[PDB]
Amino acid sequence: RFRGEHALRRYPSGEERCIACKLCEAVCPAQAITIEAEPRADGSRRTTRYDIDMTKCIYCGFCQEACPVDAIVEGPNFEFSTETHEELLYNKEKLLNNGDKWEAEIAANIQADYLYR
Amino acid sequence: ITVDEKLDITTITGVPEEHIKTRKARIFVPARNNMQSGVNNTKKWKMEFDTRERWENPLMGWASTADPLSNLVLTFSTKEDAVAFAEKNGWSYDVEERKVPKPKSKSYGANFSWNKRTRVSTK
Amino acid sequence: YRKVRFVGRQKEVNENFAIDLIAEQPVSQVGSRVISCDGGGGALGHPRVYINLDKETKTGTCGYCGLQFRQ
Amino acid sequence: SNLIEVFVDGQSVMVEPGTTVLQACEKVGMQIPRFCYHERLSVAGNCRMCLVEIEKAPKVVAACAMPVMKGWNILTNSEKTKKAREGVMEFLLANHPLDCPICDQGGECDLQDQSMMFGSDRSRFLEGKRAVEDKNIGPLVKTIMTRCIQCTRCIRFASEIAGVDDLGTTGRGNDMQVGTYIEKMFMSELSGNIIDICPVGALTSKPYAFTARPWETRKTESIDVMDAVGSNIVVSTRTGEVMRILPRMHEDINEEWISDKTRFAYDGLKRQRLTEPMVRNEKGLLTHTTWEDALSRVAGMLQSFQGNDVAAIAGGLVDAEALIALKDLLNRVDSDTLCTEEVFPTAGAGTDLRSNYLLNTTIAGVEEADVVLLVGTNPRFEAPLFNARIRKSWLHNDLKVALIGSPVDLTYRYDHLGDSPKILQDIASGSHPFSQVLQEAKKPMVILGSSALQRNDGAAILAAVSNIAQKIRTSSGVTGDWKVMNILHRIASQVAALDLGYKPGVEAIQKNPPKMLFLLGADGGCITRQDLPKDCFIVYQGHHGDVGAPIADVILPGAAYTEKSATYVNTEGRAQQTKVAVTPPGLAREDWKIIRALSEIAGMTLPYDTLDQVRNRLEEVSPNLVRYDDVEGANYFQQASELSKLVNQQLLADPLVPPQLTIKDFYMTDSISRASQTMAKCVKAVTE
Amino acid sequence: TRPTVRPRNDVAHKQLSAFGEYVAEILPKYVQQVQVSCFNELEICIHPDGVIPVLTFLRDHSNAQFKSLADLTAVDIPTRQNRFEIVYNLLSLRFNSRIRVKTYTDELTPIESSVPVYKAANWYEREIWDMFGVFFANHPDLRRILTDYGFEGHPFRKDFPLSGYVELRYDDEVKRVVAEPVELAQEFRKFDLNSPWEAFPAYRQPPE
Amino acid sequence: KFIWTNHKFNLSGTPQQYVPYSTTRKKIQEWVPPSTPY
Amino acid sequence: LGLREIRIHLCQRSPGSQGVRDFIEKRYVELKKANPDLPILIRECSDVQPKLWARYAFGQEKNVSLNNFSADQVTRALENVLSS
Amino acid sequence: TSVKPIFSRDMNEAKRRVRELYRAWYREVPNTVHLFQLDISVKQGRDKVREMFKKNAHITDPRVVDLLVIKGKMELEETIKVWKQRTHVMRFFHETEAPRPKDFLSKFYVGHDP
Ligand code: SF4
Ligand code: SF4
Ligand code: SF4
Ligand code: SF4
Ligand code: FES
Ligand SMILES: [Zn+2]
Repeated sequence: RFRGEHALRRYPSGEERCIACKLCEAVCPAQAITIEAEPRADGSRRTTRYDIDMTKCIYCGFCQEACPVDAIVEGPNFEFSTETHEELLYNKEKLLNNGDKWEAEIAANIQADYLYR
Repeated sequence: ITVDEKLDITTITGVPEEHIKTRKARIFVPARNNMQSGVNNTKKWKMEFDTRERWENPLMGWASTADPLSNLVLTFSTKEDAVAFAEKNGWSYDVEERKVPKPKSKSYGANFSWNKRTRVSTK
Repeated sequence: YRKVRFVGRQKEVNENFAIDLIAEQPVSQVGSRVISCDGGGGALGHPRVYINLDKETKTGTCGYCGLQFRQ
Repeated sequence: SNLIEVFVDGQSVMVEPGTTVLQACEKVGMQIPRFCYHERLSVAGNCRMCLVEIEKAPKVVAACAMPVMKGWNILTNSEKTKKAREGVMEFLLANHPLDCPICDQGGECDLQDQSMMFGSDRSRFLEGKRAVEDKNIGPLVKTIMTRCIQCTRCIRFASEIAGVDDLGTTGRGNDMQVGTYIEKMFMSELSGNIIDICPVGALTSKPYAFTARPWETRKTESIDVMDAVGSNIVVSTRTGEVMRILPRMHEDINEEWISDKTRFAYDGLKRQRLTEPMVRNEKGLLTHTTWEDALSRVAGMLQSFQGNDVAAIAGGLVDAEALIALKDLLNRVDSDTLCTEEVFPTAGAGTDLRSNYLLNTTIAGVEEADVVLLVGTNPRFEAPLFNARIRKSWLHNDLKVALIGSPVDLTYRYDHLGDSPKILQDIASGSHPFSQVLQEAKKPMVILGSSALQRNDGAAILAAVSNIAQKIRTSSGVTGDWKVMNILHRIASQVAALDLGYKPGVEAIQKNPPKMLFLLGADGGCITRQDLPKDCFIVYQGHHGDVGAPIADVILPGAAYTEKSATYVNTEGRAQQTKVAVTPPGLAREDWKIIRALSEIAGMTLPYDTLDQVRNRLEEVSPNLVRYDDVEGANYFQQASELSKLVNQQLLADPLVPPQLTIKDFYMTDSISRASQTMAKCVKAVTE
Repeated sequence: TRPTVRPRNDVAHKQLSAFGEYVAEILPKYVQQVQVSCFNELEICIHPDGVIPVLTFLRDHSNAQFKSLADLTAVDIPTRQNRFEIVYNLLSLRFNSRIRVKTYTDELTPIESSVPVYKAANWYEREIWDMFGVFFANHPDLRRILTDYGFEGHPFRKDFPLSGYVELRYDDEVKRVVAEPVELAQEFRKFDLNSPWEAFPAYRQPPE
Repeated sequence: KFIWTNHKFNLSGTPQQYVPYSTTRKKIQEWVPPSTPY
Repeated sequence: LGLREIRIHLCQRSPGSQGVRDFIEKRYVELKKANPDLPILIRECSDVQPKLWARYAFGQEKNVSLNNFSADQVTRALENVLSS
Repeated sequence: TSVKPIFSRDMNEAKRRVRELYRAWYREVPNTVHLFQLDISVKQGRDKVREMFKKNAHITDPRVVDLLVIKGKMELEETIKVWKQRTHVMRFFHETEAPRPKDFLSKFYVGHDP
């Protein structure tokens, strides 16, 4: 149940599991998340911009548990230590890359631990 | 004792910097976000300040700003103690009014007539 | 004007897109009236919603599910 | 006298013999949970969600629709009420989809702001949930009728005020839907106003649809200017951008309703916009410039010209504060020759005390009238909320309405009396029936519209109807005073402009050829360069670039209507100050402060700098521009009506035709209508 | 009512009712309202002239010792016609009981300080001066605690907006560490969470 | 599927350091003047 | 020029202004029968000191303050400016 | 006005109290100019003090003047001793901050109505 780097999962064959329902941004205590949706052309709604500061992130676990569609997950890798403040601001298309560098790591964790919560 | 009665208008200064004469406050009654129908949002006179520029922070798009007041709502109980706070700190203002609706005359059973015009269908 | 921040930084961007990766799904058929999709397996994925599949020309991917669903 | 002393919760209160339990319990400050009951509609009993346990009784009644007899004990909080509200509102939350991630009323919906406060705690169904299918109505209203608590509130709207009887109740039992059985589109004015009425997330907005949840917006009240009566809105900014706007429920105008054009036209604010000052370049070229080039450029020509060779026109949507800095700059140089875009004929009066130029019966007096006659106008597509007030006052008591000219579609049973200007001349005498019902009227009302008065025979029809307004008032007249003759408009900033002391109608510039003009009119093409003399310059000052900004010498930017604290005046002389929402983008500026920096770089420097000093300059000229929202009693036009008999112009031979189409003229009119592409996307769906 | 609902007792609800009955009976010069809290606590409203004596009555006695000052605090309240609210709190170590002393005040009207009665309220009174501006009279050492040397706002009151005016930075223009006007890189979004329908019927205000 | 090849790294300037940017359309879309002919 | 126009202010009540309320009855239709060039303005409510503005000579103000005249003093105090 | 004062009574003990502490600050300008090792001219430090006391002369009331005394009385603790490390004193002299226009036409080029 460890807390660490962020991620955005996606379904079997890809759908970008997020649906921009605006809850992971309303219970960040530190107001890190910054979502701006738009009706995407197919008709299903998605994000356009998604921004998580890694400095205002106080590492609750309040994004991890507010999500209905089970997308944004505090992933279990403390690998960090970049050299510029211009870098630790995350976009959308970092998190997916950072969330598809592993899902064999994350989906082994959540299947063990969803039975309690 | 030494109660030293007199009368002089209480005006305070020194605590803010220059925003005394630049900003006119605004006292209003909030009125019912109309997508719903609950009326607890009324019943408190508030005040709120002016809005100024919001540019773009040219690295992301965060609507960064100066104008350090920008987020202040106070909740006053009445008009009589509304204006009694804009003077004691000493800035200008402008006062709205409370609006309460028509009383009014509605009566189910008047929807069925013999010669009148109010007669509804499709129900 | 803006493009100078990635001079010699390789501009790391996404490679696969799910803007339209819906369409490679063999859109499911049932021959019924209303179907459940708690898609992605039980106790995970989006909550269960019942879609009407009677018209032109598909359910509508549940609003959540994304995957093209039909009869 | 005439009340019943009724005890709510063991506490006395005095109500009229014939109110409801709902209103009486709303007098001592309690809200029973409401679904099937809105104030401005009729009353039905088809959800059963107000259940008061009346004391000393076995049964439980609905507080929506029943009278209040001799003094009951209305016992709200008991142990039988709270077993009913909790039991009714487990029923409807069963057959219902599991949204609120994606349904767009996720902030306000009343299956959600009841069901924490009142109502149950958990669910027992545990499988089922029937699922009907959606359809389309128009490109305004996204319609998901899965959600549908079936409260029959949208259906009683259509049979009421917006008199298109189009929706219905189709089915029996659990199997029923709401929408239109055939595939007919439902579109009129006030058509998008149902998406406030709909108490759950079935009817929701199409252009706004998926942008932002409503706990983040910053509500700042404001007034909308696209129309005669003005409005009462509240804008909703997210990050410095307008997202959507609402009504604000002023009790005399916009009772709770807003116009459809005024709701879906915020897109024209931010699509096709000019941001910077631009230099001449000598060809058909026109290129941008830094702010300190084009200031003394035009201010050089002010010191050269003098007398009536410079003028200005202004007739659009600019306020009554950037129309003082124009008047004190062109008349300290003593060259007035300036008029509005709108044509209004003056015969004996018109700038002085105006005598009928404001709507003398207010909107709150419309519900008191008995015989309304109106001529020369199509009131449906100009000031629609005034039309809806007729629609209400035609119902709920008796009313008799006749119209002259051009058989059009009004939703209530009028009668087309005649179609010529000569009907006016004969009705000054006694003929062509109704003929004396105006004489037999107790509270008359004779409206001239501003569609017919723009014509070439305007000085005749002004004096003709004022004669029959004199004819009625000199008989008795009403009881009583009851001011009779009145007028409406279709341009917002005209009564604000004209009662500063301008002239009406572009005639003074239409005779002579002055050299330089300033255009704040402007997009209506009542002056082109062809009607002007040769390529001597005109300097343009606005915010949109539709027609007139390509044909210009130097253009200057301005802030539109959501960017500046302003003043506007509807058709009763109210004064409704709009407020700041967004600061204007780029190098655009406020309108009246570019005039002082035009003045101060030139010779004359005006004796006012801040906005409070501007409004004292207003209070000098007109003292009723700081008396906000008050209608004073001042008619003074018995002198004016005889003095307006001075001009003896006769009628013409043409039917009094309005410009408006079936609908299609309603959408694309002013300036913000034109650039807004949702008006461009809902106009081709009409024609097909 | 059920499980997961707090069980009350009528023992302490009767004793703390009966005890502080005669704290208004034997000093009716100062005490002007006493009310019993539903969770077995006592509040006692005291005119600000009785700041020292009703403490001094309590401070030593045979029937009410109250020898520990737990918490001195202060609340500001606009729309009261007298702004602030000074709230004392004490502890009967012999008796295991609590009582709170709620004395209203204003800005310019001083309060006689409780330095000589309790020496615990030396630091609890230099602090409140910094955070609101209440001038406690004849204080033996009044100074500047918990704030910087440049604040002039008394920031815990409702007129000081959340971020300050004096956002700080460094420059090499000489060597110094210098102030600036405040300059945020994000708006600090203000959400709206106050939902209608008046869910609490017991605490309901009078209708008017 | 949608898994990477072998691994990656968090390299401070490799020269690649990801240098974050904005991901929106521009907002107001200012109007352009008419053409060089009159 | 001079001149251009004038501005008759009044109040609806507080009856010290009652000279103009007879002046409109006596000399407006007789007044404005003469001078069919000058657009003299009438506005709403000063509520105290019912002044009378004049505006001419490159936009310069001349404000007499009739507080309470007769109906005949207001008849003759207008041609102070109307002649000039 | 039923409220006891702080120190003064009415307009005379107050307006001799404010003249008292001015003689403290006039004496304790040329001490801090070497006690902190700050290199300016000594007449700058005296100009700021005679600037500062004329700012508040619009008062028509006692115990408001007495409130400003307490702030003015307090600063001589920190300033006459060494509690401000060279930086809290130099904030009165806005050396870094750019000049404001304060005239109408220069505001109009830069800034949306400050
Ligand atoms: S993860 Fe959940 S809360 Fe976050 S944006 Fe997606 S749907 Fe909304
Ligand atoms: S860990 Fe907590 S603070 Fe950080 S982004 Fe998630 S919810 Fe926000
Ligand atoms: S649209 Fe839905 S919520 Fe509105 S009245 Fe019809 S069924 Fe009821
Ligand atoms: S309409 Fe009601 S039930 Fe449906 S999603 Fe919205 S709040 Fe939930
Ligand atoms: S609750 Fe609406 S019908 Fe009685
Ligand atoms: Zn699904």
